[PDB]
Amino acid sequence: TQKIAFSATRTIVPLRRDQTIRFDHVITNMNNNYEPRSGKFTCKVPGLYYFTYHASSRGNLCVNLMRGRERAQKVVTFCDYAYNTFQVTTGGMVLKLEQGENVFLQATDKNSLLGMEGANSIFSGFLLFPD
Amino acid sequence: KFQSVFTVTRQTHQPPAPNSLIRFNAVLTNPQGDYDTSTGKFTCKVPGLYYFVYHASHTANLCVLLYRSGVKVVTFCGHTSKTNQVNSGGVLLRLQVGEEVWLAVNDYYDMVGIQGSDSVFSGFLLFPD
Amino acid sequence: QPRPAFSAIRRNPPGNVVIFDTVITNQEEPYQNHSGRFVCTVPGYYYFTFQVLSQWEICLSIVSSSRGQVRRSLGFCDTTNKGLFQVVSGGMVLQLQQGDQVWVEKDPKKGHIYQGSEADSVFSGFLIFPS
Ligand SMILES: CC(=O)N[C@@H]1[C@@H](O)[C@H](O)[C@@H](CO)O[C@H]1O
Ligand SMILES: OC[C@H]1O[C@@H](O)C[C@@H]1O
Ligand SMILES: [Ca+2]
Repeated sequence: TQKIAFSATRTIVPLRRDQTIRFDHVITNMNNNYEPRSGKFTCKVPGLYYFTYHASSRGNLCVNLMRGRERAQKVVTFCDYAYNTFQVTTGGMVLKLEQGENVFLQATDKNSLLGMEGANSIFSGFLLFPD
Repeated sequence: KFQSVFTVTRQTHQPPAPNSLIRFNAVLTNPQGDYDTSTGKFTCKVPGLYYFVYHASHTANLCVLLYRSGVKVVTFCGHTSKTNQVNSGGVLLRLQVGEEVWLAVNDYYDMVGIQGSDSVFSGFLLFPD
Repeated sequence: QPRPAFSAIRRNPPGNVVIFDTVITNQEEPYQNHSGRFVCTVPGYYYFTFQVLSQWEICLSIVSSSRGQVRRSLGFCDTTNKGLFQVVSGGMVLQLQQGDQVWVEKDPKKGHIYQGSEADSVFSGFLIFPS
């Protein structure tokens, strides 16, 4: 009965290229596999997971969705641009994960990311099937 | 009886009132009747962990707010002039029996999509407790 | 125990069906990377979603078939049309029978999808529960 699910928002400082994007405010964290201090989900139960985010922004934003166990690599990059305006963008991915593998979002030079009441950014994930 | 799933849609060319609950009047699927199209609210029958997500089309500014039992959980805003975009948002919530979930707009209330651009709200139980 | 779940992206894609040619995840192999079609084996309720990158005008729809007959549905568009990255997104639950197919279709008049290495477009789906 593996009940694994997290949702965390960001309330935080301008992000640097290659910096892990921390979502510091936990809404949900069943099984405690997301760590708000690091911004990383770490797989304890091998299986299939869905990851998803929604990011508020006031300019150009690209984010790398990362997977790995010490040296992570980008699976995909999502970009959504905005000229002198406010936007919300989204990305998602089904991933097979093994024990110890982390999943997280990583910043780029395109770093317009807002995290506030009234313009939230959220990172979520859940177990689909263990194995 | 023991599961929970819905996808509802807002089939109308007229936007919500400012600062009001968004009613999704049409049903794609809603087998347990957990979303009530007459009130615009989801009410939990089976307690446990739910995923909620929406994609809303708009041709002027739109903020969508998700509420749980009277408290604002998350807000996402998209600004546009004349042209059409999709505002999305979503969250995972562990709910007790009787808890209500709904979407609302603030002063940015536009949900007027162009032809072929619609608005949808989905939810489903992933882990019963 | 069935674990049908997939994500596929655009890299070297080959009509109005949007083919996501590069498989990231395809548990139980329900998704066909050569055609862009998901095939239902396990009847039940599924979630499908896409996040697709455009720079001009794009309108997409998740469409299905039953006994080979096409079932049209809602659409989702971004018509900003300014040459900058925009992510159009959409998703829905579908109740499917064995043999039903699901895919993403573009509007023949509004079908710009970014082609390149800078960022990604994705189509995902998973079983929520059988029957
Ligand atoms: C054999 C196989 O599964 N690999 C195929 C590859 O040959 C093909 O080029 C591509 C279509 O774009 O889809 C991959 O999954
Ligand atoms: O107030 C507008 C909304 O009410 C609902 O019944 C359907 C519509 O989208
Ligand atoms: Ca944008």
